[PDB]
Amino acid sequence: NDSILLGLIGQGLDLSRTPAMHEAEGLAQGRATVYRRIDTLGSRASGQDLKTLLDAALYLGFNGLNITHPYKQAVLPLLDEVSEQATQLGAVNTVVIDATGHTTGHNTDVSGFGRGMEEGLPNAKLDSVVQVGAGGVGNAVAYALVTHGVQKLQVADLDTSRAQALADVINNAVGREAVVGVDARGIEDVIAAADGVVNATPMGMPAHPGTAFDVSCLTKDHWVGDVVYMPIETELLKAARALGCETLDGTRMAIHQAVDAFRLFTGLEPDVSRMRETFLSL
Amino acid sequence: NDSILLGLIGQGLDLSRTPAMHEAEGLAQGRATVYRRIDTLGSRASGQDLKTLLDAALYLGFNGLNITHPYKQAVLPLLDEVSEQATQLGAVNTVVIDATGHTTGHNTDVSGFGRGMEEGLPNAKLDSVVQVGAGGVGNAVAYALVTHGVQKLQVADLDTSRAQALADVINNAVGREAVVGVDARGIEDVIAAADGVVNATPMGMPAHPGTAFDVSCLTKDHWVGDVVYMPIETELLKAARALGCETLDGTRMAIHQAVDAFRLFTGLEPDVSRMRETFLSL
Ligand SMILES: NC(=O)c1ccc[n+]([C@@H]2O[C@H](COP(=O)([O-])OP(=O)(O)OC[C@H]3O[C@@H](n4cnc5c(N)ncnc54)[C@H](O)[C@@H]3O)[C@@H](O)[C@H]2O)c1
Ligand SMILES: NC(=O)c1ccc[n+]([C@@H]2O[C@H](COP(=O)([O-])OP(=O)(O)OC[C@H]3O[C@@H](n4cnc5c(N)ncnc54)[C@H](O)[C@@H]3O)[C@@H](O)[C@H]2O)c1
Ligand SMILES: O=C(O)[C@]1(O)C[C@@H](O)[C@@H](O)[C@H](O)C1
Ligand SMILES: O=C(O)[C@]1(O)C[C@@H](O)[C@@H](O)[C@H](O)C1
Repeated sequence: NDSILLGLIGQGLDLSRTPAMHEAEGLAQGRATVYRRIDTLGSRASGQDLKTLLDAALYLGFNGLNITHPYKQAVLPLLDEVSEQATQLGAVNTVVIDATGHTTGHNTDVSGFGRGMEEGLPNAKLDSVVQVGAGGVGNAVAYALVTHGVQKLQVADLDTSRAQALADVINNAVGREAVVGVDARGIEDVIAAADGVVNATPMGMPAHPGTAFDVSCLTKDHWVGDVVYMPIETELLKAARALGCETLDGTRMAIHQAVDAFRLFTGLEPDVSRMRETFLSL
Repeated sequence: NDSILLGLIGQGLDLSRTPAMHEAEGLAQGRATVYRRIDTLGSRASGQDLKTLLDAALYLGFNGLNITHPYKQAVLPLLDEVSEQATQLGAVNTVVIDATGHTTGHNTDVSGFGRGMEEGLPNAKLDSVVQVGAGGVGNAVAYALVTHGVQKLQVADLDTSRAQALADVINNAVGREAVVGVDARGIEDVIAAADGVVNATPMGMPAHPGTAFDVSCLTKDHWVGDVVYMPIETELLKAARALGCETLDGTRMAIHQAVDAFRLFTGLEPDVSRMRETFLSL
């Protein structure tokens, strides 16, 4: 029943649901678990370099870390080993620390989004998909999409260069032209012709109300996904559901990234329903 | 029910019972608790400076640390505040870390030994006591003795200068000549005339079998204490008990230092019997 020590290195972490998910699941499996925010905007860790914080976790007996913005790319060269997916994406969100201090990076944003597709869109047609948004989250989402059956992914971002950089990284990772950058302007016509669309922008959040594109381009035959998890039913997903579309809400990725990280950190098989219930309770 | 994160910085920590005591008591009070060894002889922390390790604990959300050999003196100048007792002794074994990272040093070896006297020797005559051993543990024990009613303490060590240094520190701390260094050679005659004697040497441990002085100097009217806690009944305490002496075993200090540290770390009132039972179970 050895206790488990985890943390999350990033900025602006107060509202994260990840600590609670891991603390509750460890306890449910008979292992007292501490999961600390390590917030470089906060009083404890501000001003410290990522390496200092990583090294600190090694010295003081952490079993694992998650890594979030702005450190998911910066962390790679600091680690002893990086999984093939995280290496090719160039982004790590999960660091397993061995008993004796060795670090291995993984990306459970990718695996978590993919699991969400399996769990919540098992029958979705995947030939042609549009993703709007090529930021940090979007990079993992795109990789997940094209490794879980999407034949052609068109990625749009207001910053065309972000979309093109994403496409290059993912296509190299998978070894085919799976992703094409397309203009954000006129994206509705591209979506109208596709099988599905995923929002990977902040649109739909309380501080970013609305949608990333005009929802009148949707049809009843589309499926629609959203990375936003608060609210769970974004304006986009409401519009999709009104037409009878299958929808994939952002909680699936948010929960499954933690399920998969917990498994990697501990070697235990997480109970998905318990972790989901923790997430929804917050 | 916020989780609690603690650790112990020192060398050669595998057999410490302190982590288990704190982990169990936190859990018993409804707070998942991790207490990590931070062992500078081990794979995680070896080669690191004390300041690096202290700073690490601040950054990564520790609520407290214990400090053991060889760092109890070295830690003082690294802390924001130090209690008056720990300051005057020049040794800290407990560091409370505030929510926002401020450190306060305390010495619960002193308070713990004193509590052990109250708990286990409530009726002991304290006019004249001999202590054999003026190492690290001995410094706290001597301070506890003379602040919990001992009028004259004679301290002997094979290294006379250690005993004399101890006497100077304690006498300055209390503001009277409470302690006198005396020769180890011939200590039996000094003990014979005293009310009680405390072993603060390694003698009695499995790897240091025997006693620090010839037990034929004891009488039925003496009380006898020992800092050794494994075995609980040292050869010294066996000899004392055979005469009908009251005895103070080393587990009292070992438990109470943790009781008092837990209170300081958490603001919760520890259950002494639960912590004692954890200690004895290991
Ligand atoms: N479900 C989860 O597990 C999870 C985890 C973290 C974040 N998120 C969500 O993901 C969202 C995106 O996070 P991020 O870190 O990638 O943000 P980001 O700001 O780094 O990237 C968002 C991208 O969207 C683009 N964009 C904004 N409006 C657009 C529009 N109308 N058309 C095309 N592109 C547009 C921006 O140019 C930017 O590159 C967050 O706001 C958050 O709501 C979800
Ligand atoms: N009960 C507790 O909470 C607790 C905690 C830690 C250690 N301990 C015990 O305390 C013991 C002492 O620890 P320490 O760190 O002070 O050790 P230390 O080696 O630093 O000090 C022991 C001192 O005893 C002296 N000594 C040895 N034999 C002697 C003798 N025959 N006569 C006079 N002096 C003699 C040595 O010269 C030395 O200065 C440990 O061996 C351990 O068993 C108890
Ligand atoms: O829940 C969060 O705050 C996270 O930062 C979200 C996402 O970035 C994950 O990859 C991290 O493991 C946890
Ligand atoms: O139990 C231990 O290992 C300790 O190191 C014993 C003693 O040195 C105490 O002061 C520490 O708090 C804990």
